[PDB]
Amino acid sequence: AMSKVLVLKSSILATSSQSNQLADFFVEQWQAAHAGDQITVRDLAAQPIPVLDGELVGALRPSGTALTPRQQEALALSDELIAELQANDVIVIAAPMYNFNIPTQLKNYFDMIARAGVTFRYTEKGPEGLVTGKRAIILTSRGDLVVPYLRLFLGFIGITDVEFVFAEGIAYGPEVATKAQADAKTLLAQVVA
Amino acid sequence: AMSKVLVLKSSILATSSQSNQLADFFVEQWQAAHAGDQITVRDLAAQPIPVLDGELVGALRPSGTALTPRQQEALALSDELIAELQANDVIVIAAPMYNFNIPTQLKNYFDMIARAGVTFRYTEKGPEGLVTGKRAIILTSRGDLVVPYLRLFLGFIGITDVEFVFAEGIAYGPEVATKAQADAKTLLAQVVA
Ligand SMILES: Cc1cc2nc3c(=O)[nH]c(=O)nc-3n(C[C@H](O)[C@H](O)[C@H](O)COP(=O)(O)O)c2cc1C
Ligand SMILES: Cc1cc2nc3c(=O)[nH]c(=O)nc-3n(C[C@H](O)[C@H](O)[C@H](O)COP(=O)(O)O)c2cc1C
Ligand SMILES: Cc1cc2nc3c(=O)[nH]c(=O)nc-3n(C[C@H](O)[C@H](O)[C@H](O)COP(=O)(O)O)c2cc1C
Ligand SMILES: Cc1cc2nc3c(=O)[nH]c(=O)nc-3n(C[C@H](O)[C@H](O)[C@H](O)COP(=O)(O)O)c2cc1C
Repeated sequence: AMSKVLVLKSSILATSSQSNQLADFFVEQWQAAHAGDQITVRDLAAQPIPVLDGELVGALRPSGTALTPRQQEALALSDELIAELQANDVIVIAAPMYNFNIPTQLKNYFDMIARAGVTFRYTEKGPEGLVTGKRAIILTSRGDLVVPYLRLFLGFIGITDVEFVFAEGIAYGPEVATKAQADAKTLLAQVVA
Repeated sequence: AMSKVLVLKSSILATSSQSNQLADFFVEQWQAAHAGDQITVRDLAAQPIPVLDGELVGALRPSGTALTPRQQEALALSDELIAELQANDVIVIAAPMYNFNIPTQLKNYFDMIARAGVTFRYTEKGPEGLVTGKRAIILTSRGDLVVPYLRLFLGFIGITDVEFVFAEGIAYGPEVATKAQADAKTLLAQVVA
């Protein structure tokens, strides 16, 4: 019981995903280096988060009105995702670049967790994040506005320890066995240690 | 028949939307200044575009396989949206900032229109955009990584004439009648003329 680690997968390419392969290598390496740690994984493609629309945005703010079933479900989901984030110490986010942005799968997660009065709040001296004491490790790809955006968003909710890892080709495609794993060990050595 | 104008709305706040109010003022002003022009409007919240997932990404690339009904529907939708874009000369995009990104409503549109071999293609000298001869006017808000992202994405598909307008408070909220409209006339004067 040294750290609780939450891994967020967002790729839409399932098991052939480069970033999912990297996330799995990360998990293996973390387990080996930190035997007592509790790792959990949320796959945002396998269990999609709904799109923030007019109906759902109303569910996420204080109202006091009766809510539709889908509103109730979104509010409960948001609460669950936020509790999950707060319960973990290390947040590993697999965020491949899709059309110069993050995957929508991850964006929908962000739109559920960014809630005023819950994960940030306004004070007399500006906004402050309420998700404190976290370490975030971002597994991404490069070719880049996604990186400063991730730093800004995570910072806004209180996460300033944000560490980016760029898959410089590791686990790209067809590869003799053992090779991607070894290359990933080299890549992830810094963040795992 | 001087220009064909396509307006894309993406706000989730419906008629109370600042950016929808601005888009409507834009339409009124454009109509007045360019009586012969054909304007059409696509509201990406009122008619949502599906999320790009594993199933839909497969529908958008050449395969030659049988496709699921939702894949067929996404391919047809993508084709329709792309034909619409190509058929218009002036593309007006209302893109308010939501959690430091564009609305998902607009992002899903982008994920349907960004297709290799259709709206861009690779050549021996790098990628080139295939949506040529367009003028894009972006109606947005400021507090900013959304702006360079929009320029990059639109540029990638071939649109280099990209003009940003920042609603410096215009049509924010409760307002005596006629005022937002007058302020919008001042704001939009440059892009309309
Ligand atoms: C729909 C789609 C869009 C993509 N867009 C970009 C892009 O804009 N820039 C880029 O460098 N790579 C892009 N890629 C490649 C991925 O970012 C690359 O595979 C990444 O390292 C891992 O993606 P994956 O984990 O989903 O396989 C795209 C891939 C897909 C499927
Ligand atoms: C003995 C041997 C067996 C290989 N078997 C495979 C294979 O089964 N499938 C595959 O995709 N690549 C295979 N490769 C290719 C490697 O995965 C890789 O593409 C290449 O050897 C890496 O060379 P590099 O480190 O200089 O980039 C094999 C390579 C060697 C030397
Ligand atoms: C869910 C949501 C998230 C928002 N996030 C931001 C933000 O990150 N930065 C900002 O300046 N304004 C933000 N806004 C305010 C809108 O960008 C502002 O109202 C914009 O000018 C027009 O939005 P609208 O057309 O949807 O009303 C947000 C509004 C909503 C509803
Ligand atoms: C005669 C008069 C009537 C107004 N009626 C309304 C109103 O019905 N509803 C409203 O929200 N604001 C109303 N306002 C306020 C204006 O919309 C606006 O908030 C303010 O007058 C703008 O002042 P400014 O240009 O210095 O910012 C009214 C203002 C005046 C002078």
